[PDB]
Amino acid sequence: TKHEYSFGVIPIRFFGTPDRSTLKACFICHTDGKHWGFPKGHAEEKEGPQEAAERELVEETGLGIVNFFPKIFVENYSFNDKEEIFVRKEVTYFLAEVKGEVHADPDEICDVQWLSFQEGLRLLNFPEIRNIVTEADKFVQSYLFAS
Repeated sequence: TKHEYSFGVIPIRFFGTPDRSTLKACFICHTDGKHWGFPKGHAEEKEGPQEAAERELVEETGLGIVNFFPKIFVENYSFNDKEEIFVRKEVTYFLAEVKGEVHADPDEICDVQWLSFQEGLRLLNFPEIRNIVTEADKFVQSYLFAS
């Protein structure tokens, strides 16, 4: 009955050295009810999904895009809001190597945690995104690592 659409970026960087490095994503904790997610939001009218994703990233974190990977991830949810209205919601995540350091607003954001996807799977509770994180880890493993 009510449809919502959101667009976000999974922000990653590689940390370490040519000898040892780890691919980590920027996990954000939202004071909005205390749960982990990635920078995401609605598209402003006329704005492409990718532009919306880059804009939200920037607004929430001050990071900049270095490059996007050729891949998106999608999750769908259904729930009820204030007026017991039925909301089918679809969220589209891009994946991007990112530069700069984080500048979060303490009002919106409770914590910022750089973890590998496996670190995140092992250590964090994030039902909104577990599937997304699982898929992303599978993707970067075949896309970026030997074979």
